[PDB]
Order: sequence, then structure tokens, then C-alpha cells
Amino acid sequence: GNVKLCSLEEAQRIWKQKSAEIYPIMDKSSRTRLALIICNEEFDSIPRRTGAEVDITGMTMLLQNLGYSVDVKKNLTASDMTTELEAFAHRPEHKTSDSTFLVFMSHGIREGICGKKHSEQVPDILQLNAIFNMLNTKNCPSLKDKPKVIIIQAARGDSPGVVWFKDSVXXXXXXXXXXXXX
Amino acid sequence: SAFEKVVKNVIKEVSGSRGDLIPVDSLRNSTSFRPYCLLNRKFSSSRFWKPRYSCVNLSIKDILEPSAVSDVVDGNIQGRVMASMNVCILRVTQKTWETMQHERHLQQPENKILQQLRSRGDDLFVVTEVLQTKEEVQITMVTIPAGSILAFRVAQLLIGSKWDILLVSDEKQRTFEPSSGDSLLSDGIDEEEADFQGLYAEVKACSSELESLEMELRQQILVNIGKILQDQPSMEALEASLGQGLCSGGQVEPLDGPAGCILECLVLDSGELVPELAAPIFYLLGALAVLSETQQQLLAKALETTVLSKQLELVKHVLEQSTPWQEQSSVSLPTVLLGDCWDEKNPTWVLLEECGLRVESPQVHWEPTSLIPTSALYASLFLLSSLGQ
Amino acid sequence: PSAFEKVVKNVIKEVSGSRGDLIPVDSLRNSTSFRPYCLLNRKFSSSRFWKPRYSCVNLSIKDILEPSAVSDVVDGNIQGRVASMNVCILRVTQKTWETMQHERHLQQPENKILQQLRSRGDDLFVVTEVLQTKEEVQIMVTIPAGSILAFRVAQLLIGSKWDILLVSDEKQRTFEDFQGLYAEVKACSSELESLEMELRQQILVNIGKILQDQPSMEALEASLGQGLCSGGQVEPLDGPAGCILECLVLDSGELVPELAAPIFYLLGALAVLSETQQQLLAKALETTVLSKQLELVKHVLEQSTPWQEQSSVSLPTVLLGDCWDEKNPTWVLLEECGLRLQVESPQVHWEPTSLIPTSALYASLFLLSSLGQ
Amino acid sequence: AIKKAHIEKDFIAFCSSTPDNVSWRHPTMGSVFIGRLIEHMQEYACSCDVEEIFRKVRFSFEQPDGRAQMPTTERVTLTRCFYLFPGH
Repeated sequence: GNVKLCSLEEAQRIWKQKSAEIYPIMDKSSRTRLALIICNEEFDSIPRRTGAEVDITGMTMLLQNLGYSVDVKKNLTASDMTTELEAFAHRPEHKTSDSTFLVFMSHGIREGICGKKHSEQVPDILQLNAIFNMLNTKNCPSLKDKPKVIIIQAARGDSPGVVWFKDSVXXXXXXXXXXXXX
Repeated sequence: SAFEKVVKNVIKEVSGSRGDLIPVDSLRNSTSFRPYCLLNRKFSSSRFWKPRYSCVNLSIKDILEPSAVSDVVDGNIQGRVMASMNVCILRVTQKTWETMQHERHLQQPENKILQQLRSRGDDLFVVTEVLQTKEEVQITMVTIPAGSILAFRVAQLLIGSKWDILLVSDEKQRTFEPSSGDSLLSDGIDEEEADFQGLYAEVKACSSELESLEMELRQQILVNIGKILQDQPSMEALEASLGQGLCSGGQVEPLDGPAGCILECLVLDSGELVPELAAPIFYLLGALAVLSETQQQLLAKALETTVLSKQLELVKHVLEQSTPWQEQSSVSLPTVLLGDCWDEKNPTWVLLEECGLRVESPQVHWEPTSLIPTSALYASLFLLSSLGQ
Repeated sequence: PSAFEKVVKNVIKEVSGSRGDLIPVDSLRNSTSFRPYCLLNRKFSSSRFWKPRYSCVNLSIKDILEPSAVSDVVDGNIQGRVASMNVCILRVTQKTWETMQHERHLQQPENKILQQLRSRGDDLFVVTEVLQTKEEVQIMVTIPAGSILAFRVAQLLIGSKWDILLVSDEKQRTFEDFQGLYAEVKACSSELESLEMELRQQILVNIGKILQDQPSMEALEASLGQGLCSGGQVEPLDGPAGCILECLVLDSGELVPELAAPIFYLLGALAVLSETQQQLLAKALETTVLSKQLELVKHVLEQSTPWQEQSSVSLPTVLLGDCWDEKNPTWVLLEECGLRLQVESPQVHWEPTSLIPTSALYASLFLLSSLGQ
Repeated sequence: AIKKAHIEKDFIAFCSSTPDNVSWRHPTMGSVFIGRLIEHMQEYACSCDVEEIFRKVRFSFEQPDGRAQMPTTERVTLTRCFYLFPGH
């Protein structure tokens, strides 16, 4: 809808060049795409992600326009996040789906994403390895040879992400400044 | 001064749990802290100290629409206080404040100092209660006239499209609506979005948010800090420039000497102030602004040595054992990790004595009024330690 | 615990001075007894964390010395208006105390009340400062002029010499932080060699009987206070009071071992409780339910520091609010401690004026804990 | 009869920041990463594939914007070009 569309001529001339280098698409009429949105806003001892509903609405509308059917889960702990991931991997609609999206949005550290009851005394963490391990071929064979996009909005740490250095500063002319001896 | 010594006896005799009772700082300046008179204070980047009040030398009737003030109430003879003098506490009630707030509105085209103060991010308070005298007495040379003020109580006020008073001393609210730019929020922790944990967290977060400074920018800041430590007006002008770039933003004008040599580590090539790097420097400069002269002189003369970790750990022990901060407690101290001389002339003894703290037995009998000095003395000692690893 | 008793305390709350301990007048009809130079007696305080309320001797101080005059009250100190009434705090200065002590000496043949008070080991205080009024106001309630609303006391000690303590030193006798309380009760709890199996429960059940009949508690405490400083023969009593009294002496009347003084300590710990509070506590005696309650109060006093700020306490990890707010000690005992608290966490929120009550309510729970183990 | 498939393949992760660094979110606007990704997908999905859209998102984050952050493509095991083909 609000996403610029690929015309049939454009899509067919794209499909011509790298036909085997491109994942195949199940025709829209009978295909049933799926997607998952997990988002944590309220926490026990971690501040609340004010503005998360905006992202939920936007990503839901995007995955709708992309031909996927979104299922949103909100305010889960580590175990409940894992269990909803299991349930999503067990959805029989993946058997007739050509792809899927997994969008996780919460706080986080390097080890992983934060659960609802996360705390430095009682941590609630979902590791980077865990999602890949649960959505793989051995646990979700319904998506074998199918793209699985995982979008993660979280902090991978507590650092600023930037670094500051000094950066100040051959025509034969004269110096234009005044006030030298300062 | 001697008048500061006679004032504290009177304030201690009838000290009230009604609120924080500020003793007047100078005997000649006491005429300025009258009811309805104004005080300004620069921004307090901490909850464990606040910088000293600087006097504005103005009433309050000259910021509103009509120029009148109204009256002072509560002629309350506090009886004699011993060496035989009767004093009087004079109040202004919330009733009169509300009636005057609904009566006279804000003077909208006020650009003289109010605009000059919101350009500095300063907070503003009004003397809402005072303790003055009735008799003109002589002490044995010092003579004290009638009506002279020995102590006072303040109340903040905030401005904007509306002006109002805070009788409940809320430690959080600013007086002017600052540069509410990108109201972004991290997806991490940032510790809050407590007591003594807030102080360590304050100083740690402050030192951490300037870890993104190249080792040589950091060391330039540190070495030039020790240079401008001997120039208190340079410290104040630096604090003012930083508060201008922080609470208001905009272009910050260069400074000369080591003050500008520090400032070069905060401004970009355009001329604007990096908030996430200028705010810790302002925090530290304000932390030293409340320190005593001798303390910060000896602290500067201690920079070129690694002997701050010693001082920092000792002050950490002091504030660690000084809990609770409501009771006049006592603290022991190791004289083995130092074992140099640990006398009174010892550097750490002078650092703690001008810090409001009076060999084997706990020498320091911790006083509530000695929280703000010590709380600051620790903080500074930590930030300067964090500049160089 | 009436509503009218609160306005005097509201008045005194505004200008509270760190000059000393300010006792609000206990009864407005009794205020004539809390006069300057007037005398108050209190039984011995076997603890530093609480003391029982002052009972009045109904005497000035000019009637125990050689001439009967008193002398004067000074410092007409208008405290200004406060719902708009100006009150006055009246003082007597240490100079007058010293001059009156050097002028009039001890009444050598004084055996009337001095002897009656040294026989109990009670401490004696004189009202050395006062807070009274000037205006007569009406709200239907009418409030007179000159009535006394608050006071400040100073102990005195006697013997071959008589003198005053204006600095209220809690250690000195008149006649010969949470861990400190734990240490007190630990010293208190240690002796259990004289309990076989039934003496403990006799003490407990007859306490729960005399907890519902407080004059028996008071007479028991009085007999113990007499037996402590003096010893001698103690007569038995009838009913549950005597059913307890029979449980302490093995010999005739000279019980020296430091074990009856802790029982007096505990009786004083209960003596400061409110009537209804200890009524429900008595109906709560017969159960083993102390570890929960005592540990709960311990966590409360553990997290409630500092005791100068109007602080708050939420709950130990498992609060068990499956009985909260019916009549359970945590709601009623803490509200009768002057503290308005709620069911949903943070449950415990109070003011410093509840230090002495709670500290006492805890104390009993520990001694009663040692009786039943 | 048995056949074998790769245990892990055709995955791709997109994190809002580099390791050890924070990510930023506006209370009214939302998370910067989510917004930038939604914009880049609404625009480039008609012509570009999922792999290139993420590099374009990163290039949008190239210049530090005060609260800068660099999204990372992590552990991508894609073997072909994944075009979403919007409209089909």
C-alpha cells in the first residue's frame, strides 16, 4: 500500500537475470506468509520504552504491506519469549509460507535482549545464539531453504557508540588573521 | 568572621525542623537577604550538593506588572538567647503569595536580568522567611543594629508563560524551560529514567560519559583544569559558558588561557557545545565551586602525583562510614596504608577539616552541614582520578 | 487516640526546636500538673530505646526544700500566631537553678515522698520549660487562655546531695540504630535454666489473662520494681496476677540472680502499648506465630533506617498478604502506632514519632519468643 | 531413505547498533532504527533486495547525528538474493 510496488514488467525482468540467484516466491493467491513481533514496554525494574507502540504500529503495517500476517506479543520474560518463539516456529502456516520475519524490540546488553523482569541480580536475558538455534532446520523444518529475517531493536551495550578525537585545521598568499600574541 | 560565629549560636538554640535554615554568610551582606529579596543559583547537576546562593540585590515587586512590596507578617519575638538579646522571626505566608500571584501577573517584556538568567540556566529563589533582630547590641569590635538579618529561609520560583512559587522545597525543578531538543531515550539502563548510591552513580556515570575522549584531549582537560584551579573567576566564567551551551545551546564564544584550552575539548569546528561531554565538565566545575579555597589549592598541588587514589579512597571510607547522614556519627580510619605522618598538618586532614569535619579516636564528629562539602570533595577526587589510566 | 488531641501536636510540630525533647501535654485537664517547677515521677527505664510515660507527683519543687516560696518563670516569648492564635513558651534559666540550689538546701527530715520514691528506684524530673497559650478561642469546643500545651523536663538525683540534670543523660539513676536493641534483648533472653515445662506457659497464659486486665499487669510491674531495688518479702496475689507472681520466686523473697530484672524489662515493654493493641496481642499469645511477626518487624526496622526522615518500607520477599487488613498486627498494630499505611506495596510508610512504639512492639515479640521454645 | 540439509542456512540478523553500544528511541517519533528501516523498505523494496536495503540503512547512519549509532548485519547465512517483490 504505502510501499512503492514492483511492477510486473520490472519483477519479470529482474527474475530473468539472476533467476537461480534469487529466492523463489510462492504465488500470492495461495501463499500464507507469517511474521512475529515481540516487544517489551513495561518492566519490573527497567524503565519503560515510551514510544514503542509507534514502532509496533509501523512495523505491523509494513509487514502487512509486504504480504505477511503479523502476530504481536507484548511484555514477555525470557521463558515466555522463548515459548512464544516455539509457538511461532510450530505455526502450520510456515509449511505454505515462502519466508518469515521476526522483529524483537526491548532493552538489551551484549549477552542478549532483556526480559520483563530483568535485573542485575535476577537477569532475564535472551542470547543472540538462542533465536538462531530455535528457528533453525532442526527445530523449525517448515522454513528450510526459506529466508528468515530477524530485526533486533535494542542496545547491544551501554556505551555511546562514538569516539572523539581532535581534528582542527598551498596557495602563496598572506595570513588573514589578527591577534597573534594571545 | 565573628558575626558568622555569633549567628550560629542563635540559629542552633531555636533551630527548627520546619525546613532548611540558611545562616547568613557575610555580616555586611546580611542587609540583602530581606523578605521578598531575590537569590540566584547556577544549575545544580547533583542532588547531594547545591552551589552557594549568589545575591541578585533586587526585590520581587520589580518583575511583575505593578510596582508596589506588600507587607511582612508574624512579628514573633523568639525571646532572649544567650549575651541577652531578643530576636524576631518574620514570615510571609502562602496566603499572601497566592493572592499576589493571582493579583499581579508576569511582566512579559522582561529582558534585563530574567532573560540574562535563563540564558545562564540559573534557578531563582525568594526569601520567604527570615530571622532578624529588634535590639541594637554590642559584642565583646562588633555592633549589630535593629532589623539586621542573621538567617533566612528561601523558596524557589519558576517562570515562563506563568510565574509561581514552590513552598515545598522540591530539589528537581528548574526555573526556566531549557533547550528541550531531541528528547531521545537510550535503549539501555542509564541507572534511572536513593541515598549514597545515587552519589557514586552520579560520579561514575559522569566519568563514564567522557571515556569517549581521546587520551590527549582528556589529559589536556586535566592539566588545564589544574591551571584554572587557581583562577576562581575563570572557573565561574567557564561554568557560565558551559551552562549557556547546555541549558540554551547556541554558539559558545572562545576563552583565553587554560580555560579555553579546556573548552577546545568541548566545541566542534562549527562553534557549538557537545552536551554529552560538556555536561560532565560543568558538573565537576560546579563540584569544585563549593569546595573551600585551601582544599582546592592542596588538591591542585596533589594532581601531578598519583596521590589522589589515596585521598579518594580515604574520603570514600569517610562517606561510607558517615551513614546515617541525619545523625552526628563518627568514623574510624586506617593509619597503616598511609603511615607517613597522618597528623593534622597532613594533607588529608586539612582537606577534611575545611570540609566541615573536626588521631586514634574518630576525630571527625560528622555534622549535617558537613555533607555538602564532603559529598563534593569525594566527587572531584574521583573525576580527576578518572582522567588518566 | 482521639481527634482533638491532634491539634495541640499540630501546633507544637511547626516550631519544633533541636534544643531538647518536647513532650506534648498528656491530658489537657492534667496540664495544671505540668507546671514549671512542678514534679513528675517515672519508674525506672530498664532500656535505652523506650521509657514509660510520666505520672505526676502533684507537687511543686518549693515544697521539698528548706523555705517554701516557687521562685518565678521567665521568658515571655510570644511564638506569634499559628487557626490564628499566639502562644508563649515560658522558660526557667540555669542561673536561677544554680542560685536556688545555693540558697535553699535539702530538707533533712524529708521522708514523705522522697523516701516513697527511693523505695521504688523511680526517677524524678522537674518541668524546666513549658509551652502555654494567651488566647481563648472557640470552634462545639472552647479553648482557654494560659493553659499549658507542652513541656520540657530535666531529671534530678538525690542522696546525701540533691542536684539537677538538664542534659537528659539516660544512664544516671536517681537512687542506688537497630543492633543495640537486639543486644539488649539478647542479654535479656539468655537465662532459661529455671524453666522445666509449665512455668513458661503459666507466665504466658496468665499474662494473656492480665493483658486483658491491665491493672494486674501494673501491680505485677510495681511488685517487681519494689523487689528489685530493695528485695524482701513479696506477698502472693489472687487471680491471674498472682498466678504469675507465684511463678517467679523459689526462695522466700530475696531473688538476686539477674533474671527477674529481664521480666521487669518485658513488663515495661508491654506497659507502653495501647490497651486494644495488647488486648489483641493477648488473644494472639496462645500461638507459635512469633517467628513470622517478629522477623517481619525486624525487616521493617532493618529497612526503615534512617529514623529522622519520614521514610518507607515495602515488604520482605514473601509478605503473605493473605490475611492483611482484617485485624492482623501489621495493619492494626501499625495503625495504632500512629501510622496510616495501606495494603498494596510499599506497605510500611511512617514518621519518626513512631520510633519508641514500634521499638517496643518488637521487643516483647522477642522475649515472648523465648517463652515457648 | 534419508537426505541431509544444512543445519543452519538462510538466516540474517539486523541489530540496531554495533556490539557494546546503545540504541536510541524517541517517545513520540519512535526508535530511530525502526523508522529508518521502515522508510528504506517502503522506498527500495520495489527494486532492491533485503541484503542491500540493510547496507543502505547503514549508509543513512554513516554520518554521526549526535546520538549516532551504527546498525549491524549479523550472522547472515543467505545463499540467494531475497527480493520481497511488493505487489506479488
